[PDB]
Amino acid sequence: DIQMTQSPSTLSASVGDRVNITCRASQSINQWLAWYQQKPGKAPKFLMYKASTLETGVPSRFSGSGSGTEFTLTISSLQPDDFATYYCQHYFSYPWTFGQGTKVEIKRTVAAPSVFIFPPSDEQLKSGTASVVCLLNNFYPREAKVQWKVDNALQSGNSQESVTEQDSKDSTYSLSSTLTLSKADYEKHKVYACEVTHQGLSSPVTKSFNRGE
Amino acid sequence: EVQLLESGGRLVQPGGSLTLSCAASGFPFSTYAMSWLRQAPGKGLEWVSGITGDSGSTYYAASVKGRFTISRDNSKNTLYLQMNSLTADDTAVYYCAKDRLHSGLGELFSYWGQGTLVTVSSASTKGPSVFPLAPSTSGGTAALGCLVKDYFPEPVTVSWNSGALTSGVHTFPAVLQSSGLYSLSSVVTVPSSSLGTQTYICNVNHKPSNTKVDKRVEP
Amino acid sequence: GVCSKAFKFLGTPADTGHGTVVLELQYTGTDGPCKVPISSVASLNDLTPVGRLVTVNPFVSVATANAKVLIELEPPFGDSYIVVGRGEQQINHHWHKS
Repeated sequence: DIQMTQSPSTLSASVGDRVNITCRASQSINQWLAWYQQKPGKAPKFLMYKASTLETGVPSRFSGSGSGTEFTLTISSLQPDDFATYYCQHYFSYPWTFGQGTKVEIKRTVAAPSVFIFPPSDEQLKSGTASVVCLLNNFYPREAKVQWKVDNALQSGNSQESVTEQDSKDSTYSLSSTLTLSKADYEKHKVYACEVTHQGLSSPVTKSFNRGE
Repeated sequence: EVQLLESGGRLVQPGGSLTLSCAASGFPFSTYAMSWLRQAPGKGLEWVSGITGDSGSTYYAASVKGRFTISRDNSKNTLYLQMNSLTADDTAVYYCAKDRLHSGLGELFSYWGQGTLVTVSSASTKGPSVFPLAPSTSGGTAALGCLVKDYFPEPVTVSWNSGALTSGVHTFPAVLQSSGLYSLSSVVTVPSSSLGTQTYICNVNHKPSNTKVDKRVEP
Repeated sequence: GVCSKAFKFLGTPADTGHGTVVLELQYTGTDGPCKVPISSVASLNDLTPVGRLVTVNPFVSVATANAKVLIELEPPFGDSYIVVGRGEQQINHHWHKS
């Protein structure tokens, strides 16, 4: 079984840059290598075969090279239509194998998030459950830390995060963290807060609330 | 041009069975090799099986040999995938793919369908409960949303004002809670001055459970 | 089943003088006994067997690697192609008769 390995797994470039994506093989594959493109929530698109021959309709800014055990896909003028994840695939032996994928991300200026906190809805309270939501909107880059503090104490557990895809308008990210807690444990405390740390912040941003006020 | 439409993906309990179909249009289906591929949520691509078109040769990945069976009905332009002994590691989106050249071995995949979602779990189908996120915040604009919580399985589609609100709207990917139930949130930033004139409702749609809940958001 | 591994051409398709062509193929894979996918076609987009195969149903008899097999084919007069294999590694050899 040939194992395919792509490097890097993530590169951040601007519109107009020239980008290389490497894909290596464990064995020797003469030129039986293909390239695929996939945007989020969408099916893959066949881009190249033979490691250099473009599929019909693919823009000429895409090109490929490499033979034997190392291959590179090249995007000579990165367009917004090209930011996606790219997979390489071999067709040398029976078990067709894909690479890990490589996400090409839009690079932009650093932007601090806007942190919003939501107390549990009184409708959910009637179900015996209380969920606290901490929203981080339109920040760049993607790396960000959320810290739940109950009565200014480091609470850990029952907290899950979710990050949107890179926006197609302003190329930023958004984060959603939910602190799900039973109504019994929820009423046993007063202060609920999330402390947000981001690159564009010179100091942490804590959004808090008290039960009732 | 070419269209590959997959159907049959659903929720099944471990050890169960399921058959996938793929109706094809736009090319001489009889002379092109077809393939099934799968992609686990948030993971890489994986080849599953292929068939020659003449039904003279079939190929299977190592993890599915003896478990899966690929077939095709050329008179109906339909590809089939019989799946048995489904484990939890079979939970993935299964894609239908057309070979580049005719009379081939499925060596590569020149066109893909949108794929169908197959979920292998012991959990049962449950609709969600849509709880509101009241816009109390005050960063740049009014931040409000809805919380589609405790549903199973995927997927769920959320719209705002029946589609009349798309500027500055973020629907987050669902997270798998420890209880085996998914949960997501859909927020939208709107001018805080419009908190006394604009009515907001989320159009939550859970097709696996036949659910359609509209929740009014107010401060 | 059919041999799904690629073949290597040990010698160029030769002329016997009997109106037929002869080519010796080496089978790389070790997939056991399998049928040899060889056919004579008029073009590369419609694999209509316009040439009769003299060697009755060529076969890879042994289950080992690097097994050579001799195949005899009668191509039609004029332009023709000799196709060996399937998929992307399918080798097409243009032949011309009389």
